[PDB]
Amino acid sequence: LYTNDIDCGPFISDTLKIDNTSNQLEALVEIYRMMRPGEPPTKEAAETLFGNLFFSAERYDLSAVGRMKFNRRIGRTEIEGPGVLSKEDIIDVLKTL
Repeated sequence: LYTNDIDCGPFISDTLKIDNTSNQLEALVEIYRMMRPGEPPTKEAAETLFGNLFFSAERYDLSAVGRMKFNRRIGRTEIEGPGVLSKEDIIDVLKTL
């Protein structure tokens, strides 16, 4: 366990100590339950909903301005980029936070 206390306070570690969500399927079902409540979740339905909300060129888009600003604010030499949120883009956002 490599960390620090005064700075680098592992808030992310504390967050990882909750929600009892081990399988990626567990995360997907929790997401489909929170976002689309009432209907009991199905693996295919939850996966499709998550993908559509996350990285679909339709139903989600950052303009060139949006992608450039995300790259600049998070820090990145690249100016242009894809219109959808990258898989590691969220990781960079948490890192910045």
